[PDB]
Amino acid sequence: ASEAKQTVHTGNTVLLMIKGKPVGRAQSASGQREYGTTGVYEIGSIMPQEHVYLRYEGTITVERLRMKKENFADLGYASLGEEILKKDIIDILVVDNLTKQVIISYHGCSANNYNETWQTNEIVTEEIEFSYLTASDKART
Amino acid sequence: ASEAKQTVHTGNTVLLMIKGKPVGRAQSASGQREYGTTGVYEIGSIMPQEHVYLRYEGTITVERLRMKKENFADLGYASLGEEILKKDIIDILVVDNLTKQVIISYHGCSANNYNETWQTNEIVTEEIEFSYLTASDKART
Amino acid sequence: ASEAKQTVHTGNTVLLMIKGKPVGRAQSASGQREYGTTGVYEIGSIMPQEHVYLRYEGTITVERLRMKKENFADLGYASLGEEILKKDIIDILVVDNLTKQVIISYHGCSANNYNETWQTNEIVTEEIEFSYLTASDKART
Amino acid sequence: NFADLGYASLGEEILKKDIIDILVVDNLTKQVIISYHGCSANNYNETWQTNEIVTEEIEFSYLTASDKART
Amino acid sequence: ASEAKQTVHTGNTVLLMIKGKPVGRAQSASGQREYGTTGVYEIGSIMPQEHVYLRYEGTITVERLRMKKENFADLGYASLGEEILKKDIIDILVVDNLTKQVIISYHGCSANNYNETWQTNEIVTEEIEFSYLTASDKART
Amino acid sequence: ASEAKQTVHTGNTVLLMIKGKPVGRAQSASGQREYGTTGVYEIGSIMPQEHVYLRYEGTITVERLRMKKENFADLGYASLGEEILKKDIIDILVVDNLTKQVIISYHGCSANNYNETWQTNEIVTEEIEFSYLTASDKART
Amino acid sequence: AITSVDSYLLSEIKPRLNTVLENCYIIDEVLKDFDYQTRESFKEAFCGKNAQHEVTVGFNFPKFKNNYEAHYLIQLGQGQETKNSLGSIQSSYFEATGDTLVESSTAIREDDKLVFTVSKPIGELIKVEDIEFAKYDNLQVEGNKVSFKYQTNEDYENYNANIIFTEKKNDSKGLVKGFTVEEQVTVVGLSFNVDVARCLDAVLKMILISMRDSIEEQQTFQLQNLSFGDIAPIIEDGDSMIFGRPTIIKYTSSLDLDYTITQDINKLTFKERKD
Amino acid sequence: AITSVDSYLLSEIKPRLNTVLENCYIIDEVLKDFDYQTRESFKEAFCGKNAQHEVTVGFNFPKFKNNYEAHYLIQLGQGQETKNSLGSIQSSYFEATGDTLVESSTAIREDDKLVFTVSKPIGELIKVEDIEFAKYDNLQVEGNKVSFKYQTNEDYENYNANIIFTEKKNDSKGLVKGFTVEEQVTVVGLSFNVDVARCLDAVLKMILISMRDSIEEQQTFQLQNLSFGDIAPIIEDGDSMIFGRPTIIKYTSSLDLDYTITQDINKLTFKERKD
Amino acid sequence: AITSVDSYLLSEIKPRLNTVLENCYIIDEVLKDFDYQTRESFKEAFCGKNAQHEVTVGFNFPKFKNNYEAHYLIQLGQGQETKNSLGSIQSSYFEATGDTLVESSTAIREDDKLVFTVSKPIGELIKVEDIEFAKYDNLQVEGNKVSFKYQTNEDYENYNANIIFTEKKNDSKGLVKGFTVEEQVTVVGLSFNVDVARCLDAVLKMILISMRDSIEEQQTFQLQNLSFGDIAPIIEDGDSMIFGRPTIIKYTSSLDLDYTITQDINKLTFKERKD
Amino acid sequence: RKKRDNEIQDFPAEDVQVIVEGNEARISMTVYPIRSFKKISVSLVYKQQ
Repeated sequence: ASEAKQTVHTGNTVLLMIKGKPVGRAQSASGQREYGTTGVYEIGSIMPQEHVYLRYEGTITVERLRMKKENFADLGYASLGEEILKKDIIDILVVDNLTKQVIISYHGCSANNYNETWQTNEIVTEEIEFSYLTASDKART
Repeated sequence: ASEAKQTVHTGNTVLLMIKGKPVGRAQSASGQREYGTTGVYEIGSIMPQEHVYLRYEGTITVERLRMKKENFADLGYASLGEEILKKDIIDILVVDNLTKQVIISYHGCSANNYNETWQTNEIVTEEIEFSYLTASDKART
Repeated sequence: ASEAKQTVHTGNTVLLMIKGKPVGRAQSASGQREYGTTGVYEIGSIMPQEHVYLRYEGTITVERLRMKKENFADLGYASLGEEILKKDIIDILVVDNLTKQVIISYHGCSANNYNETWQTNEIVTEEIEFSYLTASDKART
Repeated sequence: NFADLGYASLGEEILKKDIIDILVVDNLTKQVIISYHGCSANNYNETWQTNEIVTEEIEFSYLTASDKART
Repeated sequence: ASEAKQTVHTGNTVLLMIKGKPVGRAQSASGQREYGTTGVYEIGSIMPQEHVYLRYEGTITVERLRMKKENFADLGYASLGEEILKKDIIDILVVDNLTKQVIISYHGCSANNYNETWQTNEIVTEEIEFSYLTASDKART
Repeated sequence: ASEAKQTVHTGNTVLLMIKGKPVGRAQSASGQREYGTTGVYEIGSIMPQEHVYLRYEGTITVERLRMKKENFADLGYASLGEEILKKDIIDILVVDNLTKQVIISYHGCSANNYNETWQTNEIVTEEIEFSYLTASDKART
Repeated sequence: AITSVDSYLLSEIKPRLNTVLENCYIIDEVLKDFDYQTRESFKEAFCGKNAQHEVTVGFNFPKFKNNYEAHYLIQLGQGQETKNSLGSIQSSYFEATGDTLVESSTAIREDDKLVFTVSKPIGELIKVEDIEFAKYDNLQVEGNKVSFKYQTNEDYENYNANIIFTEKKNDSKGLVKGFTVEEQVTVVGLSFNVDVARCLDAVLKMILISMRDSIEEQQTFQLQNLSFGDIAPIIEDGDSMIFGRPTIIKYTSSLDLDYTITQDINKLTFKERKD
Repeated sequence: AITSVDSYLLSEIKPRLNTVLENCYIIDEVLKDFDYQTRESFKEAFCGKNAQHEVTVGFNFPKFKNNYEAHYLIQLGQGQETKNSLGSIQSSYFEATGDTLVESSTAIREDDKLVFTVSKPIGELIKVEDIEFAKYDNLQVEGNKVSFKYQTNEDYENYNANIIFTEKKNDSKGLVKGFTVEEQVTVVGLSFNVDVARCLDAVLKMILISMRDSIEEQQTFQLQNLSFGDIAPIIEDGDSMIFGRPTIIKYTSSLDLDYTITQDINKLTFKERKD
Repeated sequence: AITSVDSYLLSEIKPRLNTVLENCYIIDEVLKDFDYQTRESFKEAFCGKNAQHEVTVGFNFPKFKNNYEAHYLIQLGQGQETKNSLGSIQSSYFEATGDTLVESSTAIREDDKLVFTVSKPIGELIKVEDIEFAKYDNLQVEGNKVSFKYQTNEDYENYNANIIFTEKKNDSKGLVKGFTVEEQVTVVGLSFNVDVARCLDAVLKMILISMRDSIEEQQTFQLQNLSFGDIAPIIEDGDSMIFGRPTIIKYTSSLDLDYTITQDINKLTFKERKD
Repeated sequence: RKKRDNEIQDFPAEDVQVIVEGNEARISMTVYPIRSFKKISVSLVYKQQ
C-alpha cells in the first residue's frame, strides 16, 4: 500500500540536473537564503513596531565524488583560472525521480569557491558553492 | 569486469609529483579557490541584479610523513630561513597512476607556512601550505 | 558574471595607459572635477534665481607599487629635480581591457604632488598627483 | 553613464547643458515622493581600483525643491 | 617569489644609508614633494590655458627604534640644543640590498622636527623630519 | 632577549626621575621639538638655495595615574592656583634602569597645560604638559 | 496503514523475477562478471521460457518441502523506531485517500474538452505524463475522469498517456497519527550447489535495484541498506549440505492511522457585551 | 554489472602466482627477510619451471580433496553498503559500453593518416601510450581503428604502441543506477608444515600489491584493507594438524545497472497563444 | 621486502639472551626489585657461563618436546593495515639497495687520501662515527671503500672507526610500492614453578628495551606497544601444572615491493610547426 | 609565464604536440609573432565656418 498523503522526499527520490545532464555520484547539497529582516524601534517602545525585508542573499553548495570523466572542471561548469571570466550563468534543477517534475530550481547560478580534497584512505571528493540570483518553485502539477 | 563509465579516483589511483620526482609517503592534499563573487544591489531591488568576479585566491596543502631522506627541507622545496629568498617557484602535479596522464596541475606554487609535529606515540608528520598563481587541467586525452 | 555580459565596469575590465604603454602594478586612480558653480542672489528674494559656472579645476590621482624597473622616475613620466621644467604635458587614457576601446581620457596632465613611502614589511608604494587642462570622453561613439 | 547620457559633462560642453529635474518615486505606483527643480552640477568625482567596482559620484546644486502631487 | 625575480621592491629588498653607514632598526621612511603647480586663467574662458611651476618643497620623514647606542643624538646626525647651528647638511641614500645599487638620493637634508616617545610596554620610538634642497635618482643607468 | 644584550630601549629599561625622586605610576612621556626651519627662495630659480633655523620650540608631555599620595599637586611639582608664580623651573631626566646612567635631560621645564579625568570604572588619569628652555644629551660619554 | 514489508517483497519479487529469468539478454548483463562455465550452466537450467527447472520463493517454517535446488527464503527480522513528530502528527488531509495508482488512458473527444477516464475516482491528481496544463486549459477533475479544454489542443484527440492518481474514498477530512519505523528483513538463497547460490544472489541484487524505481518503494519504502553475510552450510545432516548467503534489507516507513474530525465550524456569530 | 569478487581473485591469482613461482630471482626478493633454511627448502620444492611439487587454489566446501601440502583457500565473506548517491545515480552515457581493455598495435601506412587497428570497436578512447595528439593531428576514431594524420609524423610509420580503449556495443544512451558496496573476502594458506604456510602467506602479500596496478583493480576494485589472523591448527583429527593463517581482504565497488532511455527529443515547435 | 617479525624476534633474542644470562652483574640490575630468595635461586640455576641448566626458545606446535623447566614460546598473532599512501608509493631510489649495515674499519694510508675498506659495495653512506667531513676533505665513495683527503688530517693514519652504510646491488632505479602494517605477536614464558616465570618475564622486558636501540628496530620495526596477561595455568593434565604469563608485542612496519623503471629519457628534440 | 611577463602577446594552448619513443621525445608547438606598427595614411578636408 502507498498513501501519498504522508510521503516525504529522500535521497532515492531526487535527481540533481544541470543543462539536462544528471550529475553523477552527487552526494549532498544545501541551500541558504537570507532576507535580512530588520526591526524598527521607536523612542517610546522597547518592542519592534514592525519588521522589513532589506536584502536577499542566497547560496547553494554541492558535494560530489570526482569521477574520472565529466568532473565539474571537465564539464566546463567550474573553472580553474581566467577561463572563469568566459563562463556564463547556469541553472541548477532538483527534479523528482518518480514524475520528473520539478521541486526547486535556482536561476542565474554563479560559482563562489571551489574545493577538492585528495586523501589516501577515502574516495576523492570535491565541493562547489554557488551564488544565485533567484530561486523558483514553479512548474508544479 | 570493468566499465570505465562509472569509475572514480581514489588514493590508489593518484600520484603526487614535483619536478618529476614522486614525493614519498604523502598522505593528503587539499585545494581551495576563491573567485570573490559579489553582487550588485540597486536602490529599487532587494535582489542582486548580477554577480561579478573580482579576486582569485588559491591555496593547496600537503600532508606528509617525514622520511629520513628526501624530506621537504632536504629536497630544497621548503625552507627554514633566509634560504627561502633564493627558492624559485615550482609546479605541483597530480598525475594518474594508471595512464600517467595529468588530472590537475598547479603553476607558480609558492610556500606560505610550514608545520612539523614531533610526537611520542605516532609517526612524525609535516604539513606545507602553498599559494599558487594559476591552476590548469590541460593535457587531457 | 561573464566577461562580456556584465553591465558594470569591474576593476579587472579596466586598463590604464600612458604614452602607448600600460602602467604596470597600478593600484588606484581617482579623478575629481569642480566647475566652480555659484548661485545668483538678489534683494527681491532669498531663493537663488540662477546658477553659473566660474572656474574649471581638474585633478587626477594615481598610486603604484614601485617596480625595480619602469617607474615614473625611471620612465621620465615624473621628475624629482629641476628636470621637471624640461618635461612636457602628458595624456592619460583609461581603457576597456577586452577591446582596447577608450572609456575616458585626460589631456594636458601636469604634475602637482609626488609621494613615496618605504616600510619594514609592506610593499613600496608610489603615489603621484596630476593636474590637467581638460578631460574628454569621445571616440566611444 | 552620465557622461554617455549627457546628464553630466567633462569639458567645455557643460555650458551647453541646461538645467535638469530629478524625481524620487514610489516603486509600487510610480507616485512622486519629492522632486528637485533646476538641478545644476557642482562636483563630479570618479574612482578606479584593483578589485572594487568602479564608483561614479556627482554633486548637483538646485534652485528649489518641492513635494507636491502627493495630495 | 625569489629574491632576484620579484619585479616589486618589497621592504626587505631596500636598505637605507647615511654617511657611509646603515641605519639600524629603521621602521619607516616617507618622501613628499610639491612643485608649487598653479593654473593660468584669463577673461576669455574659464578653462585653464596652461600650468606652471612656482616653488619646490621637499621633505622626508624617518622613524627609528631608539637603540642604546648609535642613535641620531649619539651619532651626531641630529641635535637637541644649540649645537644644531654647528651641524652641516646631510645626504641620504635608499639602496638596493642585493647589489648596493642606488635607488634614490636626497641631497642637502636639514632637520625640521624631532619627536621622541616613551611608554610602559612599547618599544621606544624615535622620529625625525628632514627638509632637503634637491632629490635625484641617477647612477642607476 | 636578555636585560643587557638587547640593543633596543624597551619601556621597561627606562626610568623617569624628577628632582632626585622617581615618578611612580608613570604611563607615557613624549618630547617634541621644532627648530623653526625655513627655506630661502629668490627670483633666479624656484629651488631653495639654503635652509636656516629661526626659532626653537620644545615641549614634553607626561601622563600619570593619580596616586593617593605623592601626586604632582601634592609634591609641588605642579600647581593649580596662583601658587604657580611661586614655582621655579624644573629639570627632568630619563634614565637607564640598569645603571642609573642618563639617556636624555630636559632643562628649564615649566608648565603649560594640566589635565585631569575621573570616570566610573577607569583608573584616575593625570596628565601635564611642560615647556622647557633646552634639551641636552650629555654625560653618556 | 500498517505496512507488511514481508508481503511487499513477495508481491514485487514473484512477477519481476519470472520476467528476468524469461529472457536471456538481461541475464547476460547481470552475469557479465561471472565465468563462462557458471554463467551458461545457470542459463541452461533456469533461463528462458522453455526452462524445465524453476525457482521458488516462500516464507520460513513451512510444513511442506521447498525446492532446495533453488529457492528464495524470507524471514521478517527485527524492527525499531527511529524518528517521531510533534503530537505524532504526520499529515492532514481533506479527503479520505487510499493508494496511489498509475493508469494508462486515451483522450476522448467531448464538445468543449478532451477527457481521460480512469478505473476509479480520481481524488488527488499528481501528474499526467509530460503535460504542463496552462490556466487557459482549465484542467479539472470530475469523478473518475480528468478534463482539459479542447481549443489549441486539437491535434491530441487520440493522445495516449499515463496518469498518476490517488484512490478517493470519502470526503471525511481527518488527521494522520504515526511515526517512522526502521525495519530489517532477511533474504537468503538456497542450493546444494554453491555456484547456483552465487548466481542466485546476484540476480536478487539487480531486482532490488529495479525496485528502487517502483511506486511503492519511492512513496512508502525508502532508504535501502543492504548487508550480505558469508556463504555458510545451512544444513549438514543429509546426503549433501545446503549452501546459502543470507542478505539483510533495511527499510524506513511510517506506521500511520487515520483520525477523523467531525467538529466542522460553519457558523460564526458576534455579540457585543451588554455593558 | 554485479561484481563477483571471488571470481576476480581466482582469475588474477592463478596466472600471476604461476609466473612468480616460475623464476627464482623474484622469490629471493620476496623471501629476503626469511632465514636461509626455510627460504631454500621452499625454493627447492615449488620454485622453478622444473618443480615437481605445485601449489593449488580453490573454493571452500569442495567434494573432492585438495593438495593439503600447499593450497590457497577462498571463501566469500561478508558484504555491506557504505555510500549512496542521489536517485541512486552513478553516471550517464551516450553509448552502451562494456569493459575497458589494453591492446598493443603497430601503426599502418594509409595515404593521409597513420592508423592503429584493434580487436574490437573502439568506442571511447582513453589513452595511446605517450602521445599527446595536437589539433593539427586531427585524432579521430573509426570502427575498430584510431587514426591520426601523417604529415610531420613521417618517422612513425612503424610505431609500436599500447592502446587503452573501451568495448562499444550500442548507440543506445542510458543511465546508471547503483550504489557502493563494502565487501570482505577471506583467504588462507594451508599446510601440514608451518614454515611453508608462512612463506605461502608472504608470497600472497606481494601479488596483492601487484594487483594494485591492475586495470580491473584500479577501475573497479579500490581501497584495499588487509587483515591477518593468528596461525591456528585448522584440523586436529588426523595423523598431523593442518596450519594456516587466514587473511581478510576488503574492497569498494559499485553494483550498477543500465537503464535505457527512448524519449529522444528531436523536434521543437513554438505556437503563440490565440488571444 | 616482506618482514617476518617472528624470525626477527628469534634472531635478536637468541644471542642477546645468552649474553645477558652469561654475566651476573646485569642480572642483579634486572632483578633488583625481586626478593633475595627468588633472585639467587634463579641465578644459581641459569646465570653464569658455568650454568648447568639452560633456557630455550622455539615456535608453537613443535612435534618434539621443549624444556618446560624454562622456555620462551612465540606465536605469530594478528595483523592489520593502518596507514596507506597515495598510489601506495613509499619512496623512490636511483640505486637498488639492500640492508643497512654497521661495519668497523681502520684508515689506510694512500698518497692523496685516507680510505676505509668495507666488506661490500658502499652504495649510500649514512655516517662515519663522529666525523663531519668538510668540503675541502672532498669525501667520496668508490666501490667498497670511502675516501677523504689526507692534508690537515695527518694524525689520523691509524684512525679506528665504525661505518654505517647500505648494500648496493644494481644501478636500476625504481620505485617502492607498499603500505604500513600494524602487527601483533605473542610471547610467553613457561615453567612448572611460578617464581621462575616471573623472573623470566622480567628478563624479557629488559631485552625488549635494548632492542629499541637496534638498527633493525630503529629502521624497520617501530612503535613498540607491550601488553601483559595474567599468570595462568597453561596445563593441568599432568603431575603438575605449567604456569606462564603471556605478553603481546605490537609493531609498525612496511610491506614493500620494488618496481623497476626502464623508460629513461636521454634525448630531447624540438621541431617547429610547418605552418 | 612569458605572457604574464608580456614577452609574448598570444599563443594557441591546444596546438602543442608531444611524442615519446624510447629514449627520445619530439615536441612541436606554435606561437604567434608580435606585429609592429608600420603604415598610417591621413587625409584633410578644409571647409568654411
